[PDB]
Amino acid sequence: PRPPVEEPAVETVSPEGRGEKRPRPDREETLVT
Amino acid sequence: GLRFPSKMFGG
Amino acid sequence: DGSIVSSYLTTRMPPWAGVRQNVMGSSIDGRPVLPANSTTLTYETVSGTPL
Amino acid sequence: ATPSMMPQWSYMHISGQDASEYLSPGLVQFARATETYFSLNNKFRNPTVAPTHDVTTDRSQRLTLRFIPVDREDTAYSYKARFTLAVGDNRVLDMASTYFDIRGVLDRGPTFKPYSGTAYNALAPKGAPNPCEWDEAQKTHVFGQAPYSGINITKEGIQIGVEGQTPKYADKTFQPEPQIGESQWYETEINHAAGRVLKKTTPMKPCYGSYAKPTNENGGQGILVKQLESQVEMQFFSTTEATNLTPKVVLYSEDVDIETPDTHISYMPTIKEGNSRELMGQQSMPNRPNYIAFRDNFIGLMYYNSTGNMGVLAGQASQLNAVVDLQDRNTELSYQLLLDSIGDRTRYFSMWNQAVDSYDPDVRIIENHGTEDELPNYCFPLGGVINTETLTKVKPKTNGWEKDATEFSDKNEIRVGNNFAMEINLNANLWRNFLYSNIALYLPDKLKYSPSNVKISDNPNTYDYMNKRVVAPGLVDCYINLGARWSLDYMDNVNPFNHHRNAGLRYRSMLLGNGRYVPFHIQVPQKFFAIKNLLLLPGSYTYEWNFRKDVNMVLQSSLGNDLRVDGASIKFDSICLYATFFPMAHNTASTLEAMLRNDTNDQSFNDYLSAANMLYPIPANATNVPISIPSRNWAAFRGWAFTRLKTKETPSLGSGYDPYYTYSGSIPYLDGTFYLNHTFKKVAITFDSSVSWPGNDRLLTPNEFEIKRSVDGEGYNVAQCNMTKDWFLVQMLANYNIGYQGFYIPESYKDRMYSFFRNFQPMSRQVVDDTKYKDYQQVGILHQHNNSGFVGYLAPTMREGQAYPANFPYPLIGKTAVDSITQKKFLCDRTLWRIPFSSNFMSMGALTDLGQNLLYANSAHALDMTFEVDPMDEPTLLYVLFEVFDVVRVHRPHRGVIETVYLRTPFSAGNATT
Repeated sequence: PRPPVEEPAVETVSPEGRGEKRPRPDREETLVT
Repeated sequence: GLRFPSKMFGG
Repeated sequence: DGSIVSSYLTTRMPPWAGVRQNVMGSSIDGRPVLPANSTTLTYETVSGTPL
Repeated sequence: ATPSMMPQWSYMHISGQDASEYLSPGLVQFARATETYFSLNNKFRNPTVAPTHDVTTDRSQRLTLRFIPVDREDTAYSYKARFTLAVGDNRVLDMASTYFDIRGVLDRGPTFKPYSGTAYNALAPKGAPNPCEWDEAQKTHVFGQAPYSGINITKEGIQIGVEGQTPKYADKTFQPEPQIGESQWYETEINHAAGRVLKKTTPMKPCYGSYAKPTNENGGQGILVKQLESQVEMQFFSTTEATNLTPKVVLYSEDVDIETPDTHISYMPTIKEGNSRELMGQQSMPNRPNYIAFRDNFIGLMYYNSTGNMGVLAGQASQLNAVVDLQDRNTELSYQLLLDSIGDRTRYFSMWNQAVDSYDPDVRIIENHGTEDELPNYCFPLGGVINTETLTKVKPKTNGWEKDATEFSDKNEIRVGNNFAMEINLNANLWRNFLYSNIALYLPDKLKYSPSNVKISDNPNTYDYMNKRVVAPGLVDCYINLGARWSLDYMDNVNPFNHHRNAGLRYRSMLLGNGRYVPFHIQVPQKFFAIKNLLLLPGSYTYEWNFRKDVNMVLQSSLGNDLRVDGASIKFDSICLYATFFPMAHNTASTLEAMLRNDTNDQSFNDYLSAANMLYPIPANATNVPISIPSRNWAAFRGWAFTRLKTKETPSLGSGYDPYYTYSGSIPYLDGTFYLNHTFKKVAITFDSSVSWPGNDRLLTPNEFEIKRSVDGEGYNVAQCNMTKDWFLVQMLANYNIGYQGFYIPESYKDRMYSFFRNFQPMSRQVVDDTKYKDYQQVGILHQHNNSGFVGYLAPTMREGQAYPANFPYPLIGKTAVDSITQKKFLCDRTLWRIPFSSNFMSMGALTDLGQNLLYANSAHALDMTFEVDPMDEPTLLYVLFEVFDVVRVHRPHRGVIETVYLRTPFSAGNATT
């Protein structure tokens, strides 16, 4: 519903959940948003 | 990373 | 047969309908209900008269 | 086995630390560095542990509750059910888990047909008659068939076999069976045939679509008459030149209760009643498929936005209603657009009847590729050949030839040359069946004409009218716009969702069943946004609601016929309110109760549409539409969104029953199936009677929003269509923030179903030019003879005519291509023309910068919007969304107290006058 966000107030977009090249499938490791 | 919980059937 | 009935371990009776016996039942107004072994009790069937 | 299982749950990592915590700190530091090229992530077990205490209670408590109506009421036009929504102590209820379990019996009427084609003798030809008898000037003629082959014929009937030595004759009630005949292909001699023939009192119908009910256990149909015995007479026939006499054919005459329950006659040859020879030429056509079902997400059951039928949620102590509904709110469309944004709208959820109205994209926009018919497709006789001749074996002499009649017979059926065959174009016939069933039958009624010698209904909103209006197949035939991806100009202003390929209504009709008489069992969600996601704190609340019984509102047909005339009826047996409680612990749910009763923890909601809804009427063939908002504080104004509707298709809500609303199709006002977006030319927005908006020389034509053009001299169109460059910039910036840094395909999560770019379909074709082409002749549909002798003229009936070179259409390709002109248009369904009230037409927040501007916040401005639309020969509406902040804040200070404050800006529903 909302992209991930850091809070340094200011409101900063967090880079977590983004797609990457991985040697192992990314769903069994992380949540991909 | 290493904090991601392990895949199990139904939990 | 010659064997003893019942030589197996008897599990007690479940307290809901369709398990106790397999006799043809009856509806609340007297309509015939088929037994629980019947294929027609694998779905539900509903009756309704229109307006 | 161990009383404390923790030392070996922590050893095997069933309950313990994450791999960042139990591993050595060098290995965790190693695995983070090499994570993109050598994954050590799945090599280590990470436990997840559910919380034990203070989450779930240990007391006897139900998940789902059942709420009997305290006070139910059955009006002839509506239904009302009043409940007690008693939330006990230390319990919380999200009102999303609440729904009404409605039981009852739905009658779909005689005009419901859930399938194309027919049920009975579909493989029969449409002109093929039943074995029938009639009278001519009186002698009784017989046209029948005798497929059975018995042993012997006496006066007791045909001998089907023996029982020892006694001849066991046919039981005349069901034997000989009309399904049993010869099994071999070669026409051997039958000396003692028999069949079944309908009597002259039985009305003559074509075989295609004929049904009679079986009147015995063995399936032999025939009218039983009381004396209760079947009158089946036997009719013995012999050779014409034979008249001792031995009968050859026995036809068992009978009266059946014949009927055509799902077809109609496409060609009546004679206006006279009674059986005749000319009624063997009557040809049967299947009725149009009509899918009658509840609407998507149960639109039309519940009285939303009718304040005369407004529902109640109030505590039993106060009984002061916390639901303040409005007539210029659209709670149905606010729920249709909400489900698009937060979910996959293409999927089907049968419990809320969530099956979105979706036309077929081949039917709306005809993408006519022609047919792949390079090879001829032949049919062949049963044994491969039928016209073999008789020959005689001949052996040579020792030039010379002589008869060889010792080993070979003198009669040998040998074919000389190629076998007999007949050619059918299959891919053209599959494509011509496609375009007629889906497009030509759905043409406007001004194109169709009345059938000859067929009694048709006078009410045009009746299915008996819509079924029997015969349409020429040459209007939409297999050559329409060949190689042009072009929706028809006739079919643009026709609702694409009133169609039998509407896969939602196709799903919602079969979800109830296939029969006319449907006892239903439905779960209807709650859509009113203040009580749609509300978490009720403990207390005793009454919860009263009004349900519709209007079959033009609660039901949706795929033709839009009047279901009050067409016999559809709904009856509500009982309604139960269900409510699933979370089994929260009684100290956790007492803390959550106590936190949510503070005046700072008030649950505040927003309608997803968040708009004021004003339907401005447009007269028939009226091009200019002036509206006027008189004077208002325009603070917190978000924008506009508009779409032309039809007054026939849009009911006037607020009225509990509209007796002049003779339509039961897709209502675009309620479900979001907007389809008249392409009929807008320009919009002129002028604030305060002097200042044109946006002003500022913003657009290439700065005084107005040119949506499309006919005259394009200066070259301002996008997308190879006639939509302008100013308007395509606005519509890509309103929906996607795209247009100042290049136009590109937006991402799939912003491009939802009811959005602009998902549905914007630009089109172009070439037609003939009557001004440049020298040999142009205007040939109407009466005189267009393509497929001349292989196609029925102006009818779906049997073929007539001769093979002959066509005259229609003119060739647009080849060396003899005519002088052709390009017609451009676009179709953009399902969407609203958003014009955001923002200084750069972009969405930088829900509260825009001009809504916060001190010009519009500290002053009152008039609004004079001037719409210019395409003319339509039908009274149409204009549905402008004045986008507001339709916000509720809900306070529950004590047990059973439910206080709400509603406020929307600018278009508030309360001022000092009230």
